[PDB]
Amino acid sequence: MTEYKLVVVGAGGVGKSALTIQLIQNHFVDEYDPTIEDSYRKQVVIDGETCLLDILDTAGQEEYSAMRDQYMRTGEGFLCVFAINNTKSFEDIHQYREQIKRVKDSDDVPMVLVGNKCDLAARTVESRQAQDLARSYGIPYIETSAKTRQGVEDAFYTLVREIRQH
Amino acid sequence: MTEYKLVVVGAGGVGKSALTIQLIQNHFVDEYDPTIEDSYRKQVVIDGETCLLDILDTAGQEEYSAMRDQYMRTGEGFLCVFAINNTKSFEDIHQYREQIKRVKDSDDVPMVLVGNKCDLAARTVESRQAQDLARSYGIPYIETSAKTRQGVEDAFYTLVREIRQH
Ligand SMILES: C[C@@H](OP(=O)(O)OP(=O)(O)OP(=O)(O)OC[C@H]1O[C@@H](n2cnc3c(=O)[nH]c(N)nc32)[C@H](O)[C@@H]1O)c1ccccc1[N+](=O)[O-]
Ligand SMILES: C[C@@H](OP(=O)(O)OP(=O)(O)OP(=O)(O)OC[C@H]1O[C@@H](n2cnc3c(=O)[nH]c(N)nc32)[C@H](O)[C@@H]1O)c1ccccc1[N+](=O)[O-]
Ligand SMILES: [Mg+2]
Ligand SMILES: [Mg+2]
Repeated sequence: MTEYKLVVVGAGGVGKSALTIQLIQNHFVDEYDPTIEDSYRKQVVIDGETCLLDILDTAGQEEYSAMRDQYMRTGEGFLCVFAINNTKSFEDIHQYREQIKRVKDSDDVPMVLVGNKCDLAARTVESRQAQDLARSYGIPYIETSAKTRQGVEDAFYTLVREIRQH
Repeated sequence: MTEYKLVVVGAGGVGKSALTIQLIQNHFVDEYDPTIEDSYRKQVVIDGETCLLDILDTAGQEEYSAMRDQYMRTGEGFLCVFAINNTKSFEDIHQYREQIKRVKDSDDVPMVLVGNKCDLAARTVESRQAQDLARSYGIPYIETSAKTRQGVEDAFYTLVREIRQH
């Protein structure tokens, strides 16, 4: 079967694990997921295609020096996740994207911008802000909540279709 | 607010109305929807943007001669719908797409390919077939079911993001 190697990426705290656990095990992690080389494998059917999702749920903080380069090399598509109540994690996206571009030696890698925790009242990054960063990268922007499951399958499935047209 | 003028298009029978009724009124129409200039208007929030969906649910059969040209001129994005248990409706998609291209005077119009009725056992058009037609057009392919609500918000929201990057 077609297999898709997806890497979830973003700053410490933004909900990388909670998005993945919500997709694979169907529940919201208020606990601390393992967050090193966490790999999840799932047979799914996406638009009628039977396919294997192999996702790497990555660590945030930049002790991940060139161990990023390793897992970025192998990844076909990347979810780039920030949290809508944290502008630093948004600012940081630019850094994750360049590092990906640097390692893939390409200006266009399958990639989705995901503004997570959209269930929270107190957002510090307006959708418009992120919408027009995505526009600026030429990639979809999707808002999610791992807590309510909103946008979750959207974000993951959109990325899989991004890889399909590549 | 940002408003998005969407036109649902496809051959007689494929589920154009049932997709729209499922999005707007949240239930599956086993009855005969009105199917002429059916317009639905809904305030929705898509990825954190408050926006107005104005959808034209169109008639299938080609008594719609140049009255197509009218509503195709004004449409920003099109859902192009076939039914996965009918190869003629699939074959027909090419005709809807050219007519759109002819009227918009453009090779790329915001557009999604939707293979509807994916809840049915007896499909005559494999996903791969359609996947690689979509690839051939450079547009997303999404499988739906108006009956089970599968893929419905996916299809409609993906098209709205298609228009956003235009
Ligand atoms: C060690 C490093 O961990 P990390 O791996 O960089 O952190 P993650 O990005 O994996 O983030 P995780 O999935 O662990 O979720 C973080 C917190 O935000 C909450 N959260 C995630 N998604 C949502 C959502 O949509 N809604 C709401 N309301 N909350 C959500 C979680 O329940 C959790 O308490 C990390 C770094 C800095 C701070 C935290 C942090 N951490 O793991 O706790
Ligand atoms: C007049 C013209 O009508 P039309 O407007 O071209 O037809 P539509 O494309 O709007 O199609 P509609 O939404 O009316 O649904 C058609 C039939 O398929 C069923 N259907 C739609 N979506 C699904 C789904 O996902 N699952 C299942 N199981 N069935 C689904 C409906 O319940 C209905 O019985 C038309 C033309 C030819 C044939 C029929 C036809 N018609 O309206 O009945
Ligand atoms: Mg984690
Ligand atoms: Mg109809």
